[PDB]
Amino acid sequence: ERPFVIVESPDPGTGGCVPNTVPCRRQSNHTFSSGDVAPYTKLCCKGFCIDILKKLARVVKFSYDLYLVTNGKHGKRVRGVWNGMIGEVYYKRADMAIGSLTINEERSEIVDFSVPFVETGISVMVARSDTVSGLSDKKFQRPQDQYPPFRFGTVPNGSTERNIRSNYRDMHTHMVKFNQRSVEDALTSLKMGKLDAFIYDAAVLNYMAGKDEGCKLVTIGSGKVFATTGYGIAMQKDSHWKRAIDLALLQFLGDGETQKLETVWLSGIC
Amino acid sequence: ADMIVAPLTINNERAQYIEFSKPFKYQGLTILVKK
Ligand SMILES: COC(=O)c1ccc([C@H]2C(C(C)=O)=C(O)C(=O)N2CCc2c(C)[nH]c3ccccc23)cc1
Repeated sequence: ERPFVIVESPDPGTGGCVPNTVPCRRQSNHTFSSGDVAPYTKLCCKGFCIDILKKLARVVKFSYDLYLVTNGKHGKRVRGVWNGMIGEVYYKRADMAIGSLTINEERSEIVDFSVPFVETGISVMVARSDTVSGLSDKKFQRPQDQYPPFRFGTVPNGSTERNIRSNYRDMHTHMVKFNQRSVEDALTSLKMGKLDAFIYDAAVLNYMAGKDEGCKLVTIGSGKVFATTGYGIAMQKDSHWKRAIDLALLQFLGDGETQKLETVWLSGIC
Repeated sequence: ADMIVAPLTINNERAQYIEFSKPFKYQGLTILVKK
């Protein structure tokens, strides 16, 4: 997830990655029925969520080992079986799960979440220089215009797509000209003129609008927080860790040690 | 009492003796001046 956790290559000659960076060998075991072993190349992860993980390891005194997941992005059950991060947590293949994970009522019935440490929601970034008033304007609600402002990004099988498909069936019906890749492809498609409005999470869009030549502007930011939620850590149902790390996280937000991470890891020019 | 429906802040000093619920409205802190 581009500011939160970054995966790169190891040292040119050493292999022991940079200080203040956590080794993270991804599991690429796409087949084991007729496959011997997939070579787990030693990559090293760094970023914001990994920093929070380091602080938690120092405070609550545990040990860890990251491993990237290769079944879906975050999770959207395909008729009864989950996938991704929530899927791994539910089927007891992993004790915890950290990253860019949103809180809902769809999956909070299956796993156990922590007190949120990042504020997020839904936002609508527009092309350049407001033109729309959010999710209530007649353009988005009623797609029947001669000039049809079209194709909010809304990458498939995400969390915001669940909100759209649950509340307003009309928008989900019309919006089929989506993007098949992450915000990186959607923003350049918008910059080239494919689609003029991107509908996605809040923090990632705010960051991507912060780090840009010139800058592109979102709709009114203080009012561009629709269906507010937060990020969080997903753990197995009713484990004794929830009592501890929860409290730990709160301590951070009381002491401003999360505040400095905002300055270090999440800043822009514009 | 058995519950509190009020603008109660969430912080460390309470979470040890109380079990809260997910926030329903976020806010911060500001200062008041006459103008
Ligand atoms: C197999 O062991 C490890 O790999 C490992 C685990 C934790 C840490 C670091 C941690 C960081 C930066 O990750 C420190 O800042 C820190 O405080 N750590 C642990 C401190 C610690 C205490 C006091 N007691 C322990 C009991 C069990 C595990 C750890 C501890 C270091 C290495």
